[PDB]
Amino acid sequence: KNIDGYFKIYSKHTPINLVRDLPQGFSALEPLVDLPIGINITRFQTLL
Amino acid sequence: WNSNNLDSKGNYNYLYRKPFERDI
Repeated sequence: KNIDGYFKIYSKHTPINLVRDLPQGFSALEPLVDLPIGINITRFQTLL
Repeated sequence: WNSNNLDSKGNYNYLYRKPFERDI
């Protein structure tokens, strides 16, 4: 997310045993980094 | 602070045009 020029990243890595979907259970992501980058973002694209 | 001893010449190398947006 972007708030007032900070780009915030949260994450979680968790084991799964379901190829077909996201898990139905509960888990909370924790902050990775809080970048002061000051850009405008309206689009994005993953890198493979 | 005033900087007329450093940043004047005029010195057209100095240019102008969200919070903390770097709108280059």
